[PDB]
Amino acid sequence: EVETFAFQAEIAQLMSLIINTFYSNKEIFLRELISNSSDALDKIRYESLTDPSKLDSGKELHINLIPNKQDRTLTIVDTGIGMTKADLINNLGTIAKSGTKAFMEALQAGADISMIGQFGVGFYSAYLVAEKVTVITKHNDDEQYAWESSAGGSFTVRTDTGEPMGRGTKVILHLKEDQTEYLEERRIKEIVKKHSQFIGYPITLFVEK
Ligand SMILES: CNc1ncnc2[nH]cnc12
Repeated sequence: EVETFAFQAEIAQLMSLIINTFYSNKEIFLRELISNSSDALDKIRYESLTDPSKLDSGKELHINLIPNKQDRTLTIVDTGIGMTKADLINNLGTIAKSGTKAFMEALQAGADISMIGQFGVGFYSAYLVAEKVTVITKHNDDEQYAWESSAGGSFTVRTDTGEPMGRGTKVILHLKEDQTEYLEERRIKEIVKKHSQFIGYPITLFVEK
């Protein structure tokens, strides 16, 4: 069964902005999503310090980038803490209502879209380059869920029946037709080296057939 939810008004407004503002420096989406994955990895690492059984669902802590030119998707996988159903519904574990307010005021006071991550809502930068985003996640305390939104004011949550993940989060970006440069291995490596050079977890860029 699929449950459909309305976004809180502030988040709908953040998304509509991101989608409809002119802003050429779109590559920052990948920095923000890698940063989110790094934070999720830090969280499960910290919990495992006093309860090593937290890593029974997977001891490897890493980030994988998977381009797929056939489906026009870029997938970011981490083996971090994952999200419960409650986390998903509550704006993917963010304080997005208050963060959106602070971000929109910073914009009028001379901030630009690339500072989105400082306000805790960097996930939504995915919509600079994606027509739809699918999030598959598994937390130790819950089942595997799929979240999906094409913007337009709603999101869906369902129990995921695909391949089990163990623990972590898979963010699947369905790229806009004119944003396929982010499927190119050269372009991805340029962005990672420019913006994510000092992330403290291995980042593997998968190759295509
Ligand atoms: C966006 N919120 C997230 N929460 C937990 N783990 C993640 N991995 C990537 N994004 C997240």
